[PDB]
Amino acid sequence: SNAMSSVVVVGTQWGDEGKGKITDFLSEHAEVVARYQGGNNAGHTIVFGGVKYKLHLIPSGIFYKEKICVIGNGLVVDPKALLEELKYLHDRGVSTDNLRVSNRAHVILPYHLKQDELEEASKGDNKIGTTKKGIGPAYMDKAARIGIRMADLLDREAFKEKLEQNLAQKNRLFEKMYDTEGFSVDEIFEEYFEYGQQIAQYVCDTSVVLNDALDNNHRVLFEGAQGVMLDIDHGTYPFVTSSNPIAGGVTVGTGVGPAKVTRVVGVCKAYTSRVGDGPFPTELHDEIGHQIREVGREYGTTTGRPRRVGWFDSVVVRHARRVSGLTDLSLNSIDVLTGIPTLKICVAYKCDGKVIDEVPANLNILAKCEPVCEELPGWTEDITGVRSLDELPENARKYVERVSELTGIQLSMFSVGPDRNQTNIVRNVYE
Amino acid sequence: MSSVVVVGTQWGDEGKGKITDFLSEHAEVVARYQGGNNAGHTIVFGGVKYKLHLIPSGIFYKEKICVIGNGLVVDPKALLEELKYLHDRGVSTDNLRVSNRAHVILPYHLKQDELEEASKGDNKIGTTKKGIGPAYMDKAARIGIRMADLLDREAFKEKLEQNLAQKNRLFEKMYDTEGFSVDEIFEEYFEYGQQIAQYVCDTSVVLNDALDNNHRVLFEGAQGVMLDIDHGTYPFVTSSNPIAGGVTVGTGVGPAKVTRVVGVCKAYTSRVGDGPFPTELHDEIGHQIREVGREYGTTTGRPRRVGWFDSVVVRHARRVSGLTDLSLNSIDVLTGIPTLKICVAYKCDGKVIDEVPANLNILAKCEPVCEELPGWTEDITGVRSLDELPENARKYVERVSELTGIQLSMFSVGPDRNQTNIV
Ligand SMILES: Nc1ncnc2c1ncn2[C@@H]1O[C@H](COP(=O)(O)O)[C@@H](O)[C@H]1O
Ligand SMILES: Nc1ncnc2c1ncn2[C@@H]1O[C@H](COP(=O)(O)O)[C@@H](O)[C@H]1O
Repeated sequence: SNAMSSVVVVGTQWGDEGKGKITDFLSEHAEVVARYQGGNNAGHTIVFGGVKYKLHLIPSGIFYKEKICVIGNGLVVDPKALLEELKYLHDRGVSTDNLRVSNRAHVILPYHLKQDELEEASKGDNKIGTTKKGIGPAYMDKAARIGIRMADLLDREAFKEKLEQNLAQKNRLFEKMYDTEGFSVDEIFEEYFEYGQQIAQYVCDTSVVLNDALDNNHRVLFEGAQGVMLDIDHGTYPFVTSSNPIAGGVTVGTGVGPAKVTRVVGVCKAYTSRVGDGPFPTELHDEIGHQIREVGREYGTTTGRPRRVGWFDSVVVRHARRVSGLTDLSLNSIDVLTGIPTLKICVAYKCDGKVIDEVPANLNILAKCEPVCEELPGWTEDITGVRSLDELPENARKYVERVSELTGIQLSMFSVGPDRNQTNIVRNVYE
Repeated sequence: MSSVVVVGTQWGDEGKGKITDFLSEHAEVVARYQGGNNAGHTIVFGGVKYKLHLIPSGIFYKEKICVIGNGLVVDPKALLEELKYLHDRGVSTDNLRVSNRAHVILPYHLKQDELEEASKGDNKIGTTKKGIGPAYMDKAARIGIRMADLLDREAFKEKLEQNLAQKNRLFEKMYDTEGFSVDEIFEEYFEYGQQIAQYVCDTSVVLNDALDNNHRVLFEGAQGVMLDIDHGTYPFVTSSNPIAGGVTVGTGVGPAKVTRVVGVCKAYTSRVGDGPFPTELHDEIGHQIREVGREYGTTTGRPRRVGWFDSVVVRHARRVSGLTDLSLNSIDVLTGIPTLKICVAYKCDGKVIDEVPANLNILAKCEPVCEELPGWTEDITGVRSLDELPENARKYVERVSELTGIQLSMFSVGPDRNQTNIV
C-alpha cells in the first residue's frame, strides 16, 4: 500500500454482531489477519469453497495460502481445541503453513475448564453465564502471574515444573474450597505436551510479525471477538468476558503501538442480542422478539440454546464509539427486521425517571435502566439481494440512516444477509 | 492533536517523572492509565518537593485536569492519605477525576499479596506488597469491587460479604491463616469512598472531550515495558500494561488518538524486584552506579539491583510500545568509570540473539554481549546540551541512540528540572 494500512474490526454490542463475515470480507484484501484477545469462546461459521467451517481460535484469513494469520499474545489458547480446529481444516484440504501463534499467549488447561464451572455454580443466581471454556480462570492465572504460556508449553522441563507448581495450588483449591477432585500433573503433561509439539511449528514472536508487516506497508486486519459491551473494563461488568474486545485491545494484545491503527470498524447488528446473563435494557419477550430470533437464527450453533434479543440500542453504540474510537460503521442483519410494521430504536435510558445518555458503571443502576425509544415504520420487501442504499425500500434506508445519525458514526458497510456476498460497501476502509 | 504518552522502557525506574514533569507544563490533561500506588516520584513545584503515588503529576496546576483512569487499581485509604497530604500543604485537588470503573484495593488484597509471595518461596516475584496483583486477579475473576460499587452503600456491603466469604475460606484453606470480618472493613472503607465521591465520573468522557476539542493530553505511565504483564519478563512483572497501548484500554480511548510515545530509559539499568536481569552488576562498578544514582527504596532504603545499559530491552520496547522518541536519563551516574559497556545482544547456549526470549528458562540463562566504550572523569551535571559534554560522554549517548534505533528527544544529567535538556 501507499502508506500504513491497519484496520480493526470490533463488535459494538454483546458479540454476535456479525463480525465474522465482515472480517471474512475485509480479509480478501488484507495481507495479515490477527486475533488479539479472548480464546475459543469466539466463533463464526463460514462456507468457504462450498465447505462449511466454524473457526474459534484461528483467524479468518487462514483459507488463503498467501495471507499470514496471527494468534496474538493477548489470547488464552486451549491447545487441544486449537489442534481439533487444525485437523478439521487439514481434513478439508486447507493448509495452515501461514498460521503464527504467539510465544507469549497464555495456555488453557483442563483445570481452567473445571474452575470455570465451579465458579459459576458458586455464584448461584449471580452467575455470569460464561461459555464454560475456562476463559476467565486462564485470565485470572495470567494476572496472578502463575499462568503457563506457549513458550513454557514447548519446554519439556518448564511445562512440567509449572504444572507441578500450579496443580499443587489448584488441587488444594478443588479439594478444599470446592470439595471436588482435581487433576494429575503427569496426565496433563503427557497429553498437552504432545499438543504443544504439534503446534510448535507456528510459535514465534508475533509482535515482530505484525510490526514488520505494518512498518512495510502491508495491509493488516485485526479481528475482534466478543464485543464492547462484554469488555472487562468498559462493558456491563461483571457480566462481561475477561479481556478487552475494544480496538485498544489490539495494542496490548499483539504488541503494537497505538498510532499503528488507521481505521476501526464497529460492527453493529440492526437489533441487539446477548448469549449470557446480565442487564439488557432493550430486551424483547414478545412475538416480535420471537420473529427476530427465528429469522436471525439467534440460537447457539452447538446447543441450540436461544439467545436473548432486543431492539437496537444506540446508547450502547455511542458508548462503544467513544471507548473503542470507532471511525466506521458496519450495520448487519437489516433483513431480519423485514415485515415488522413498527420498528423501535432505543435513544436513551430512563433511570428512576431521569433520562440519560450513558451506560451506568454501577450494575444496580444499569439494571434499572428502561429504554426510551423512537419508532420508525418498517417495510415488507425481501431485501436479501439488495446491493446499495439507493436500492433499499425507503423505510429500510431511513432506518439505516437513522442508526448512523443516532450513533454519530459514518456508514461504511451494510449487510442484508448471512452470506459474505450480501455485504455492501459504502466507504472503503483501506486506502 | 497533541496526545503524548510517557512510558518506561526498562523495569520501572527510568526517571519517567523528570519527563512527565517537564511535559505536564504544556499539557491540559494528565492521566494515569494502569497500576496503583506502586508508582510515584518526587515532583518539584514552585521550588517545593512533593511525593505522590496515585495522583497524576499535573495536580499542582489548578487549570489542568488530572485523571485516574479505569485501568488502575485504587486503594481508597492510600488515595485519601495523598489527598490530605496535598491539602495540608495548600494544594487544591478540585481538578482530580477518578474513574467510576477503576477497581478498589481492600485490606484482603494486601494480605493476599503477602500470602501469595510466601507460598512461592524462592520463586517469589518481589512485589511492592500493595495488593496490586490480587486486585487485578479479582478484576479478571469479575468479583472485584469498582469505584461505582464503593459509592453504593448497600451494594458495597453485599459485595464485601460475598467476597469476604470467599477470601476468608481461601485464606483458611490455602494459606492456613485468618481473614477479615465485614465489620473490620465496611464502614471504614465506605467512608473513604464518600470522601472520594466528589471526583468520581466517567473518565473516558473526560479524556475524549479533551481530545476531540484539541486540548493537549499527557498520559503518564508507571512501571516500564519489562514489567508489562504481556511483554515483560513474565512472571516477574506487574499485573498491568505499562506499554503505550495500555492507555487505550486503561482510559477508554481509541488507538489512533495517541500521537507521540516518549520512551524513557536510564543510562544504566535497574530492577527493584526479583527475576532475570541479564546485564546485572555485582561488582565495584555496580555499587558506584547504585550509590551515585541513589538507587535505594525511598522508604525502606532497600538497595536496587543495577546493571549496564541493555539495548536488547530497549529495542524490544521500541516495538511493543511503538516508541516515537527516547529520553536518556542519569548520564551523570556513569562518570568516573574507565570502561563503559552497552549490551547489544544476548548469549544463550553460546548462541547470540537479538530478542528477549519469552521462555523464562532461556532468559534466565542469557549472558550479555557487550560493546565497550571509554568513559569520562569530568563533572557533567552542569551541561545544558550534548555538545557541551566531554567527547566520551557525547559518544556514549550517540551510541545508545544508534543501537536502539530511536531518535533522542531529551537527556538528563541530574535530578533538577534544569538538568533535563532537549536534544
Ligand atoms: N463469542 C461470543 N459471542 C457472544 N457472547 C460471548 C462470546 N464469548 C463470550 N461471550 C459472553 O461473554 C461472557 C463471559 O463468558 P466467557 O468469555 O466464557 O467468560 C458471557 O456473557 C458470554 O455469553
Ligand atoms: N514503581 C515501580 N518501580 C519499579 N518497579 C516496580 C514498581 N512497581 C512495581 N514494580 C515491580 O513490579 C513487580 C510486581 O510488583 P507489583 O506491581 O507490586 O505486583 C516487582 O518486580 C516490582 O518491583
